[PDB]
Amino acid sequence: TVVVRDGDLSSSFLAAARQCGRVTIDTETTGLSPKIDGLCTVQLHVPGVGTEIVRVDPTLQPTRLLQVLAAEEIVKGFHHAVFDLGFLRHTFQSKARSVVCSKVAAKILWPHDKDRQSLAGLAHLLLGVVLDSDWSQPELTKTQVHYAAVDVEILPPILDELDRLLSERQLRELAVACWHHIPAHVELLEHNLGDVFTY
Amino acid sequence: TVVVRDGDLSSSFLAAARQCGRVTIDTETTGLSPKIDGLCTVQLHVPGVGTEIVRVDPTLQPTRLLQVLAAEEIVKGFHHAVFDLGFLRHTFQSKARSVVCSKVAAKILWPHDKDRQSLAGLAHLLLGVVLDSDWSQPELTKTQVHYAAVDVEILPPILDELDRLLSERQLRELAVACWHHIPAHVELLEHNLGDVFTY
Repeated sequence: TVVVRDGDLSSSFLAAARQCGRVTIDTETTGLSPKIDGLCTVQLHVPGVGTEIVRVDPTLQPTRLLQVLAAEEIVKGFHHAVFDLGFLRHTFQSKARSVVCSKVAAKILWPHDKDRQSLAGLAHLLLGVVLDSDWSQPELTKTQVHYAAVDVEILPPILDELDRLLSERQLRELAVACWHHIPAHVELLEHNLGDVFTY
Repeated sequence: TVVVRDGDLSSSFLAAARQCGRVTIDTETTGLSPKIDGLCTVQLHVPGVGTEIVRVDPTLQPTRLLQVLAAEEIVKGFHHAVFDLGFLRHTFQSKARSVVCSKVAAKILWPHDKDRQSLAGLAHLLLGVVLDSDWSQPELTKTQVHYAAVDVEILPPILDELDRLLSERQLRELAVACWHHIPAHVELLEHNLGDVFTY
């Protein structure tokens, strides 16, 4: 159900992503600064199919992964899209389209509850699920591999639930607009442009 | 060339805006807080035609003005769109489409020069033009009327010039994306939702 891939998403998962129309994605990194630290792996999950851990190769562009990220017809769900896309933007010059983010959604629904805005907070509140280091190792251990996959496999039902809550509060159109802005926000951070919406 | 209108944009200026496809807009207010202070007037300029000062009437929705603001086919140019649209959003529940802003553009081009991001800074730098109180008075004076119109009439060439500069630096697509976000940002401020793009 989980396969570690070197350099790129597999052709089989590219086709599966295209058939699904929806995937979930996150990353493992050497630190918390998208423009400085290293991108080690990208996790991609296709609901009903499984998960790939893509090990980044500095000498190889992950062509099929970048196609998925750029595809308007495939929705990419994240639990911290600005963070992950910042790494993908800085590392591969990747400009994504059709991204959604559970953190953005949770910030619209519960702006004052930081703990609810994390994926562990959301999985606990909504699903009753309690979510439990050297990602550049020559070999990923079974413990590393199982952990690396947990977040992308729990994200689809969380996103489905947040969509319903947003819709019931008449805030889904605002979330859709905010999700649409994420790639431009990532671009603003890449260029050190700051908050262009103040006065 | 300038006409003070009570309650709403005139039918003649609605037609002229539709023919032009582009207008410039700003406001006069009782203070600097869009969700607290009063919206006194809305200025609208149609290039080549003239300017209307719309005096806001609390008992009258400015129907034609709101149609212009909502029209996808009419670009509305501002020199501080988030500020002005915040007033229009709070006062009339107006949700604009196809807005552009010289301040957003200047913040992308010159992020570190606050003086260049104001309309007076832009008019001076680009055009060599040097831009020179009770907006709720029973009557607007000729001095008030001429001042209220200056900013919207100088904005069209400034926006044209900023577009060229953005395009030459390959930053126009980013500005277009940021301008597209302005109404959603205004919505976020209306709901006290803050920065939904942090982590």
